[PDB]
Amino acid sequence: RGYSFSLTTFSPSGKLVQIEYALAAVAGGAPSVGIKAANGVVLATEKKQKSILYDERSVHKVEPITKHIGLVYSGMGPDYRVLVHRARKLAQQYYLVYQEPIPTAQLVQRVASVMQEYTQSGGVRPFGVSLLICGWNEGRPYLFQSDPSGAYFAWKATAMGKNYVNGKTFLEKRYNEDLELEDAIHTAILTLKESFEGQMTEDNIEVGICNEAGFRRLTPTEVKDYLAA
Amino acid sequence: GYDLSASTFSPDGRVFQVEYAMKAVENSSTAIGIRCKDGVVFGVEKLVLSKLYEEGSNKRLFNVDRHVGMAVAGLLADARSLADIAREEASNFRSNFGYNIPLKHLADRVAMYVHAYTLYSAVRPFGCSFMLGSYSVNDGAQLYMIDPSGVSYGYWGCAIGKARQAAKTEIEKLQMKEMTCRDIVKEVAKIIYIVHDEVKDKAFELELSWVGELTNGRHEIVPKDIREEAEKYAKESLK
Amino acid sequence: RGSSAGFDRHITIFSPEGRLYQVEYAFKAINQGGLTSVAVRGKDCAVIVTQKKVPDKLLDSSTVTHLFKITENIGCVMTGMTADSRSQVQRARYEAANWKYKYGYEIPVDMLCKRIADISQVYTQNAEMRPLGCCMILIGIDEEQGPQVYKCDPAGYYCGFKATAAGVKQTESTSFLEKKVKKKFDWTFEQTVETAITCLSTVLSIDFKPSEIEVGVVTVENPKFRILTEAEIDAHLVAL
Amino acid sequence: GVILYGPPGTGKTLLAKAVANQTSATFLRVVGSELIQKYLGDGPKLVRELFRVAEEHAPSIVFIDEIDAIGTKRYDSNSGGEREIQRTMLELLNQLDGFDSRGDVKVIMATNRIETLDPALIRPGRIDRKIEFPLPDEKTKKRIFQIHTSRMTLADDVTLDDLIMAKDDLSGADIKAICTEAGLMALRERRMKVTNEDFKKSKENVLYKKQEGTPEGL
Amino acid sequence: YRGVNTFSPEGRLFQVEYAIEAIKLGSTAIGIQTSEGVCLAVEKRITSPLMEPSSIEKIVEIDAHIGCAMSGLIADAKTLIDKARVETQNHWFTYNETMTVESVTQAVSNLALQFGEEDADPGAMSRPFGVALLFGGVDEKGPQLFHMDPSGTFVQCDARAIGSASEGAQSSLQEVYHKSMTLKEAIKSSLIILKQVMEEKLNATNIELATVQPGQNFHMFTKEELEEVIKDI
Amino acid sequence: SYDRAITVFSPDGHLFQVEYAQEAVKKGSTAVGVRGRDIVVLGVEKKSVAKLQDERTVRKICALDDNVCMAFAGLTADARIVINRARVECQSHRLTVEDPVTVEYITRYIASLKQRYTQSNGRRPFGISALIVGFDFDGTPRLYQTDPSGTYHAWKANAIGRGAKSVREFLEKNYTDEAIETDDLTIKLVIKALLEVVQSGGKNIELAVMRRDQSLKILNPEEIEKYVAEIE
Amino acid sequence: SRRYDSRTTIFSPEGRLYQVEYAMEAIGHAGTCLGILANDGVLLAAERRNIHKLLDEVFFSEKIYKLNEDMACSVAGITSDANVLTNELRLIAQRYLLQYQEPIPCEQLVTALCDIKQAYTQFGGKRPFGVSLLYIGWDKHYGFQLYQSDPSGNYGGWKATCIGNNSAAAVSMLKQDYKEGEMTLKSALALAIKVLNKTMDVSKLSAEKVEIATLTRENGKTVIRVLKQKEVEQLIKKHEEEEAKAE
Amino acid sequence: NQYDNDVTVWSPQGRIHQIEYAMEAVKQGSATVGLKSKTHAVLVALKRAQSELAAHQKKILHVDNHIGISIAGLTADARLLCNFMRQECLDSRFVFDRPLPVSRLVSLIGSKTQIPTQRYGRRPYGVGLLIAGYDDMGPHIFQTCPSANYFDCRAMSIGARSQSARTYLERHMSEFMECNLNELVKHGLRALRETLPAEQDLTTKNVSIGIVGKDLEFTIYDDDDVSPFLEGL
Ligand SMILES: Nc1ncnc2c1ncn2[C@@H]1O[C@H](COP(=O)(O)OP(=O)(O)OP(=O)(O)O)[C@@H](O)[C@H]1O
Ligand SMILES: [Mg+2]
Repeated sequence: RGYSFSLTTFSPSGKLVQIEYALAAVAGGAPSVGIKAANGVVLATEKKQKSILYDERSVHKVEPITKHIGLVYSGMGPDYRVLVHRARKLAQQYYLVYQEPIPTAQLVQRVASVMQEYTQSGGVRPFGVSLLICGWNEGRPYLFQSDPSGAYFAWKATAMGKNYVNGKTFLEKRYNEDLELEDAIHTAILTLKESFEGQMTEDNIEVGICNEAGFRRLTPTEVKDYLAA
Repeated sequence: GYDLSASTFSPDGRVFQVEYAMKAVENSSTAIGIRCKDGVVFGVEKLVLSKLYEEGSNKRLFNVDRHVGMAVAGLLADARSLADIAREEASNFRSNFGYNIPLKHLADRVAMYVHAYTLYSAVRPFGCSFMLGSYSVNDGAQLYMIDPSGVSYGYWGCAIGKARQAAKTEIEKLQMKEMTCRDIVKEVAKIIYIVHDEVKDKAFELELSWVGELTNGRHEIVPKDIREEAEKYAKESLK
Repeated sequence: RGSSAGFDRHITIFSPEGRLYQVEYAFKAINQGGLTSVAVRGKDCAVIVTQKKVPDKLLDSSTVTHLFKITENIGCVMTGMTADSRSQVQRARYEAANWKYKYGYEIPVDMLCKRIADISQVYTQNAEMRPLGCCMILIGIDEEQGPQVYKCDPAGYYCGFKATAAGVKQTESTSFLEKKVKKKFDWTFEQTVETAITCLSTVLSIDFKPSEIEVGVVTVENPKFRILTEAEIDAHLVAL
Repeated sequence: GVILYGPPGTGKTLLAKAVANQTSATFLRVVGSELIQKYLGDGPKLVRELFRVAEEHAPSIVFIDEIDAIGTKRYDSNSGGEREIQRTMLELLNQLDGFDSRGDVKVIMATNRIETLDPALIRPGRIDRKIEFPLPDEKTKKRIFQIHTSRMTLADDVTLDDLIMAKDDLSGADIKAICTEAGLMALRERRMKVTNEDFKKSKENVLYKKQEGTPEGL
Repeated sequence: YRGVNTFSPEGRLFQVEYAIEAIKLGSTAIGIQTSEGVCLAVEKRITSPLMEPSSIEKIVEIDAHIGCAMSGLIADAKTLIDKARVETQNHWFTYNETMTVESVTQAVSNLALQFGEEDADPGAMSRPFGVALLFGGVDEKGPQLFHMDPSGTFVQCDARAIGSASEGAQSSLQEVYHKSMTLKEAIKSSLIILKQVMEEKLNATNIELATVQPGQNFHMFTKEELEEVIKDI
Repeated sequence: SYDRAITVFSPDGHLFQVEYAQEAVKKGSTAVGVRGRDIVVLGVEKKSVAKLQDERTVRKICALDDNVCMAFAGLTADARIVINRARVECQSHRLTVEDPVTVEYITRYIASLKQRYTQSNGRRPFGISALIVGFDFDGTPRLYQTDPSGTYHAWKANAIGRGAKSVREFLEKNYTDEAIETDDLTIKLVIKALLEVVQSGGKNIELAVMRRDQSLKILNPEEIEKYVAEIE
Repeated sequence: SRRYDSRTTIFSPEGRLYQVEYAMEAIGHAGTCLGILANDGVLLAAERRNIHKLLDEVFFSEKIYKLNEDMACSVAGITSDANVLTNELRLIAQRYLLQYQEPIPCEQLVTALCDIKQAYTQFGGKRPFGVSLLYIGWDKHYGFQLYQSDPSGNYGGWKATCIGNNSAAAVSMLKQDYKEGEMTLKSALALAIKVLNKTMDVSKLSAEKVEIATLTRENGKTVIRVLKQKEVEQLIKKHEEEEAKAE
Repeated sequence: NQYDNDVTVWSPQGRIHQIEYAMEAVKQGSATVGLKSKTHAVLVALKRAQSELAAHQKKILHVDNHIGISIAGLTADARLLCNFMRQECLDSRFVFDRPLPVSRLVSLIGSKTQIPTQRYGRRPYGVGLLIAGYDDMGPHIFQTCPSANYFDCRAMSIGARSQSARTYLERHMSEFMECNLNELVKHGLRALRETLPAEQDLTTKNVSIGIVGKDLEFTIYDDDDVSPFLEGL
């Protein structure tokens, strides 16, 4: 029928170890980056396949949610698909009621509530995935992060995955308030380049942007384009 | 403690609960079934645990449908439950589609029902193996076997129980692909007597059933006269 | 590295390092059957080839098969636990039929793999049931994308492919195919069958005869999924 | 034998030491944590030898302080060093009462937690007397305060009655800590005499070590 | 670990065995059946003098012709008694008759042991009832005395003792009881045994006595009647 | 729906979950109640004012109805739940029976609720004991006590909570018709009993008084101090 | 299955709810939240635990949530669990308004939420909400109010209290320097700054790690404000001067 | 010691210990015998009393006009099974206006008793049955086990010390078919006597008989009604 008891329980010192381990899985995941420029947002990730056989274009990591929201992850791929489907479902439910695209903050809150439910519900484990959500509402860019625990934060720039400590230290030194989306994209690619262990190609990374026009995943032509500089 | 539920894999990727269920099936008396050109024939080595039991008690051959037979081995209680499930599947098929269920389809449905009991800790695997046989003019003779894990295959001659290996060796010499049910019945009786161990078990009663052209496609118990002839032939063969 | 805390090794809950040991064991169970399969995508065709072991003459070889027809234009090959694979095949057939009934057109191969992957992902998150220890490979012809090959595993990973293996010798087959794929095209003709049979024959060192492998193909000219007969398989074997 | 049980800080070890110094028999003291050896069989060997050199020394008193470490409910379903601790406990049981006569040796045991001990370990024939040590109530508190402040110059404003009047479950160890800390802080301030405010602040600091949750359990 | 519906190696349910063990903690209760009627006696076992003995109700009336004596976890018996009263009134409403003692005991016993953990009910009982009941009454068959245990087993008994002193109370009942005994003799014998087993001195305030007779309904002795009987006893 | 058997029997016939619930009642603050000739008094010891807490929201004495009130000792949150269930039942009894509830009836209701939680599936026993006092329509004063086990009794005078054994011992020796002769004398008996355990006195005890016709009344700090002064 | 069940709603041998005890120990580490009740208002002061050069400023606050036109709250513990409870608080308050067409009194709102928490600790087999809350509000029954709640479902009204990190020192100071019945919103703000200054041993008040919200009644309508950077810095500077002048 | 705590847990030997323990419960029960002839099916049971003043527990129950059972094991489970059988017999008469064949009734029991032996949190029925009935196919004697298995017998005995009884039934099995009703019952009583522990004899207080025949609805003989049968043994 299904276990009705929570598998996540407080430890003697007051920590939720299962949430702690879900973050460890996220930490060991693939690096990800998100930078909020002055007139847009950019999300990037490493997509290093195991061998030449895998189809790079088969499955995407930077998946849109609406015409103005897109998100990327660092962690388990299967769990990301579940949250992407729920995120799209929630966005449409909001639109049906209010006849307006769901604001980025609202979508993050609803997605976070879904992940929180899996830390308290019965017979489930936490989503071992961290999400980065970008949006453009009311003439302003937004960048959010949502962790396994269900807590979400608003970032100007951040990174996740392996060596995210060095990734954030890197971003702090290089960040600037008045950056431009082009400079933001260039910095995002370099941030990934910090710990990549190989030659970066248009097939070995994925990028998406969001601006007044709307969120859209950059084509491999453009990704190679930016890489050249 | 990796073998206490069917919802946990062992470190090497094995469901020990399913494996133990098969082990229970391996303690029963052997039961064999041979497919031939005309039809199918079933045979079972029914041990007489006590002389106080009536002949035909705890029959291990069932008619799941008017054209489908069923032989079982292992825990009898589980076998009867599966026979009821098979009857339900056969009856539901006729009501919905309007014709006799093909044996292959019936085996698939029952196998999936069995397989559903090796995925959760809320239930346990059926500790029994059984074989389905039928004959239709359009589809011909067909014989299937299903194990606790839920795996179903077609067979030309199958064995299940204690002396599975010895029975399989005997079945290998029959050349059943070009024989009739009348001749196969005698062969089925002969094999059971050979594999049986008189030293270990006290006594047994031979149960026989068949389905084929001679029966017009309806599974039924072999007539008493034919069974008597087969038993005499098997006993005479055991010189 | 391999630290344990509680029941992480008994149910699908995170290990201290952030691992799902039960999922890993499901992968280890795929190799219990002892079989290997290979799927290769051609310029205008897709082919799947798998072993076929009949332990004795008593078995009816006709029923022993690992190739299944999900729909008219989609076929699959399964590896691992026998019972688990059949159950997943039934679900795929139901999902494909439901898609056709609801949306009015045949289900794309990628979407079918995605649906099966989502179903599997639920098993690794909920602790009531274990993950199916089997792997599926799907082949079909897309209307505007040519041949497609997809594979989904117990965890729920479902990446597409150009060449793929699954089973005991997945590693050796993957290397062999990668070398071939690197050279020119990993075959670009309907004799892509030869590449697959050679790949399987090379890793296992078998030198197959006609009654030891089964082949299923889909071509742009004839998108319907077909299982090659033992005669046709022999013709390919002699040619190579 | 005798077993001294009571909440932590009531005077079990104090009474044991007092009888040790006032008696004329070889007094031996062992803390249960010293019987948890790291090598197989050494705990049993240590208890065997401890009782071996107790008959060699005429009348003797063997005081096994903090028995709770070695003695426990003895749940069979346990793994690790629990089995070795159980074997040590069994050897101690046999020494206390077994096939052989014990000669002239007397056993004292102290345990903050007696409810978790083994009924076989504290059965009548093993330990006859069981003494309860309660927390000081109203006047024992005054007595300990006087005893611990005897060798300490005090200013003529000390309201020891005000100190003790509170029903704060105060223990004798707590009183000793209060006195020592008051003296220490007087020394820190350079004064020549301890003051009532010094005692009050020391008592507040000592009672600051309570912890736990307020609403929980009440 | 060790689910409620578990069988011991000897085939004895663990929970039922423990529930039966819980009965020995209750106060002694005695019931004697005679051709003239049935009498029930129970030790109240006052804990402290400040407690009001009138509030300890270890003998209750199911109907005008049925009385029950309880021993064990008295709080558990409340639901069993409520079921018995409801069943008795339902039977009168439907059949316009009075349920027999055996039928009332049977209905209550069926309620007992209907405990489970998985696939039972939203709030089904998780454990067996830790109470042993003595049902006394007069039916078409005359006076009837029935004993029901936590295991759901009930049986008619001429004289039965339950509680902490059941062993020894039953021994005395064996020597004294006989078929031709009158109701007065039964009450005297029950009090004599109760005084013997009870740790406290027997008086009119620390015991409860009730009787059911073919003519009169269920009757609980008042203090004046209790003082009269104990004086002779 | 979580449906595990939290409360089950154990060897020797014990309900450890009930016994643990009792040791949870014992950790709570002391509470005293005495039944007078024409008055019922409830007292309770305050662990600490803290000089910052708002005393209005920490009352351990609550009114279930106009003629019934109770004081508890145990888990505060559990008591609030039980108190609310009693309050709705009291109104429900008024609606159907068209008469005010009796102290015995509401005590029986609360006790049955507690017993049900000890035998239900997927539930924890209530960790509180309650002292229920009031006046029946006939005018007779009543005082009842309920335990987590689900048992209840009628008491001339009883105490629950921490150090209840000593207070009960003091009450047993000091309870007599003379002591409860007058309403003021009855109040002093409760205060003296509480002073047996609590240290400060006056500033560390809360008192509630219920008379025949008058509703529940909480003695002011000035009144409590005056009674304490008269006691000494 | 019995084997894997954690038994999160049972009693310990000494009659203790371990899961509730652990949850309270979890709140003991979260950011410090402070509440002071004055004669003409209430205030909440919270340690803004998150501090990073890259975090953006969104919403009107990070830990102070508005529940009604005349109520607000702060949280300390699991942030995700707090979001669940804050949403429930908003629903409860609006349901009361729908039923009675009058704003919910503050005490009733706290009780309704604490009832939800108590249920989690009694039945269900789930882990309790590891969150403790402080509420401030005004109503026609008792005017300005300040309440606190714990994971156990227990609550109480306070004139000034703290929960979170270094709560013991914070309450010890508040107890000493709180003038009951004679505190204005301005002395209350100054007291909050002094308490926060010592409680946060790490560094000093930078006007960026502190969020302060005040509740007052103006022209018959409740006003909830979050103090801006300029005024928070001004308060800190005044506190620095007074501390200097004392020495 | 970890494979004998649940009914959904197989052991390494392919055995379910929980089912084995349930089979061990019926062994602790009291003895009972059942045999058949060409015309009649007979049940004889040995009742035992907990105390000398307690009535002997009943062992033979009615199910329908042509079916009866003898129980050995947990009585509460016996009543649950007996209630199920009565409802099944009633439903057949209501729907088909025809007695339910004995074999079909037994098959229903096996199906019902099998379900608990395969689900988590459930337990086997701790009771064995000896079903005696008469249908269009003649007299029937069946045996049921806590494991959901049943056997069509010609003479069977279950309960404590029942192997001595089974030894007698096998020795004289050849005579049951052609004996009269009086002779058949005496055969059942003689077997039960063998089970008895030496210094003890069959008595009207501890022997109960159940008979069903071609023109004889199921009847139960107890107390003095058993004297005619005992006279002669
Ligand atoms: N009644 C007392 N009179 C004098 N000193 C006392 C008294 N009670 C405790 N103490 C002080 O307590 C200090 C702690 O040692 P003590 O012997 O009292 O501990 P204990 O009761 O054995 O404690 P534990 O159970 O932790 O071993 C002793 O140094 C002694 O000074
Ligand atoms: Mg010591």
